[PDB]
Amino acid sequence: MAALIDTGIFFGFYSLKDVHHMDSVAIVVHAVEGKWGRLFVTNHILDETLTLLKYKKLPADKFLEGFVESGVLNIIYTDDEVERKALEVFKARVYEKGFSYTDAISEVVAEELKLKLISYDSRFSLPTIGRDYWKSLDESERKRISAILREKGID
Amino acid sequence: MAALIDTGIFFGFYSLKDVHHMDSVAIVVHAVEGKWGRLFVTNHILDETLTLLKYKKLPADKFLEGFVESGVLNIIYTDDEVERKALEVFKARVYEKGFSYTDAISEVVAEELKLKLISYDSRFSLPTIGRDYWKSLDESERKRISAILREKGID
Repeated sequence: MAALIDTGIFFGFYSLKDVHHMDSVAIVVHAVEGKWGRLFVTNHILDETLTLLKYKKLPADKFLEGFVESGVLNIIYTDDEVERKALEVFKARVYEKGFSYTDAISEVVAEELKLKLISYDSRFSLPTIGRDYWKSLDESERKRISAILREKGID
Repeated sequence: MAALIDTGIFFGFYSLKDVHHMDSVAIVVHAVEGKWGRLFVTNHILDETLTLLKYKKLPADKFLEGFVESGVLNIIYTDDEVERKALEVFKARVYEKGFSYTDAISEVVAEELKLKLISYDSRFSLPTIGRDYWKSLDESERKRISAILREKGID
């Protein structure tokens, strides 16, 4: 039906030496091919991703053109009621390492809109898609995706 | 009338060894005393601040209680029209080091709502308040603020 895609997916896609790089290539190919239906980010994920890609000297410009300007991703602009709940979640987890306000927003939004959460972050309270994605595919599917990667020059 | 307070202000306040620490103490005291009127953050600044304080092992909890739950800060939840403009600003500055999507939002919001921008970030297109704030005060005002700092135990 619909998915919410976490920052780390996009980071893995552009960061060539990242441990999740092939995970991200495969997830991105499947996502744009429609595997999980309509694709969302929150405006918090959007901010985090743009800022991080730019900070890490990665193709923020290509992310913009390819994912955002293309309308490949739909953006959810979170209102005061979503953020009030996210703040409660954030406060509850304030002492837990590595749980951001972005993540708090992601949990509220994915739960309220019944979105599949695509993320490498193993700390979410909702099940996620992403970990060991590349290694879980058919060998034939790997070959197909690898061909797309090097031939069509995605990245 | 009203001010928009940037993340770096809050970071300087809690980071005791930060170069801007006394800058932030002084700005925070003046702000809560009403010098610039009503105080705002965007939900992007809110996210950035909460996440960063927590990441740096600083009192995210005390920030929440003291600034957010207290209603000392008002939060602006940015809509699709503000974000559409921020995206244009971000794209224009994509190759410029250190300009975030949060900053893009801050520029749009402060310009549209005629907010004073309180920030150490010397890269904004709007004038800002913050740089050399501590060194610019009367010696008597420094002493008053220092007394508040060590006596009332703010931080």
